[PDB]
Amino acid sequence: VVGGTEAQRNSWPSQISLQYRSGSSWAHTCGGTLIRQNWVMTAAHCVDRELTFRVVVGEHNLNQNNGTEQYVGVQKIVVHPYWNTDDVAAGYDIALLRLAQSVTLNSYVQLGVLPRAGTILANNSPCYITGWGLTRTNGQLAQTLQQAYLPTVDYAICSSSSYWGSTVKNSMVCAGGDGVRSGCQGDSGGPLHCLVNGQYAVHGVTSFVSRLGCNVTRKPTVFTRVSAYISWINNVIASN
Ligand SMILES: [Ca+2]
Repeated sequence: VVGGTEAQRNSWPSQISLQYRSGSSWAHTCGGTLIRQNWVMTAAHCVDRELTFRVVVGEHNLNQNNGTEQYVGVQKIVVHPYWNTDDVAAGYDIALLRLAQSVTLNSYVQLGVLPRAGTILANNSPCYITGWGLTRTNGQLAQTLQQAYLPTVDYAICSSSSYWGSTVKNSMVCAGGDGVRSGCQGDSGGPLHCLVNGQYAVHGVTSFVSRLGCNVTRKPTVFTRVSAYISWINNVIASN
């Protein structure tokens, strides 16, 4: 997250850290959202490579023991059938991970609230992006969970020539673009928390930013619109 601030520890309890094994150590690569005690929602491009993955819930500081963490392996990876790694702009950047074991829900680990199917947010709706991603374009990961206020930019505006153009589809959500705050590598797969009817619900899965950089004016961070995949998500978890 570029231009963010440290989140209160465990204040976004559904946020998870997706890590892969490199040699004898682990490395954070993406964010994700705990949607069931044994299911995590993340981006399809996060699990494109064939690596050994593990999920960490209740995490805050990636380099030290917070005394609230739970580590669990990934038993099954279900990528959306239409995902095309060579065309992130085509959408479908979403994947569900079945954990090897059910995590224990508590003060630091809770399920993320998903929007009702088809829900579209009005322009400039209040949302927050969270993650351990780069804090600057081509910079380095954050040690502690970061958050940044990132209001939405509706489809009409986001798909206009002044912004992303035809690169963005109606199956995506745009947020930010103020040139100061944005998501960045490492935030991918993470949530976009938006305030709806008094509660924060996960409306987006961090998907991509401009090749020019993370925080670029009029180039909002783009997210997979969760509400477009509710039926798919329910069908996977009910038959797996
Ligand atoms: Ca920690």
